[PDB]
Amino acid sequence: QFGRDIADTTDAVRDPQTLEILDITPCSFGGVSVITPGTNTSNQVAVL
Amino acid sequence: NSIAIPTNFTISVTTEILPVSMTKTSVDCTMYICGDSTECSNLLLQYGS
Amino acid sequence: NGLTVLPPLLTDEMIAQYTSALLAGTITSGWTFGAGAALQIPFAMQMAY
Ligand SMILES: *[C@@H]1O[C@H](CO)[C@@H](O)[C@H](O)[C@H]1NC(C)=O
Ligand SMILES: *[C@@H]1O[C@H](CO)[C@@H](O)[C@H](O)[C@H]1NC(C)=O
Repeated sequence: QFGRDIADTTDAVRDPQTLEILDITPCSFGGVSVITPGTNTSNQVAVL
Repeated sequence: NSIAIPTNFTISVTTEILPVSMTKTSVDCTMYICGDSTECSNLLLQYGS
Repeated sequence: NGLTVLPPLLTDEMIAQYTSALLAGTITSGWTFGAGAALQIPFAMQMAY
């Protein structure tokens, strides 16, 4: 029925009605950064 | 009164390996401690910096 | 799980452009390229120095 991952967090499930299999992909997608000259020097900034 | 003088040489190449750096890691504390759970983010917020 | 590995500032193709400029100065200049303007000198005539 249930697929648990290496960290013992569920990721693949069996539908309780269609008896099919679904895969779960958590989505937060992190890692932003703010390239900036000195705020004194200017305001223009670039995201990464 | 007895000395020993070399008469023929030998040029040898050695090797030496030195670490210089290591992989630059970075962990997202909130995303790891309790990720994708807004019901835990508030609880962790008060836990300190 | 938020565990990221960033890439180094110096790529593995820029390192090879230093350690091939640290190796064409020793061959053709000797101990001088690291102490001012590099001065050429025949290779044999530097091994003898
Ligand atoms: C469960 O019920 C739904 C709606 O009645 C139906 O479409 C589905 O085929 C049913 N599944 C099973 C395994 O009975
Ligand atoms: C701030 O910027 C102004 C003009 O850009 C400059 O005259 C001043 O020295 C700067 N001061 C600091 C602390 O960066």
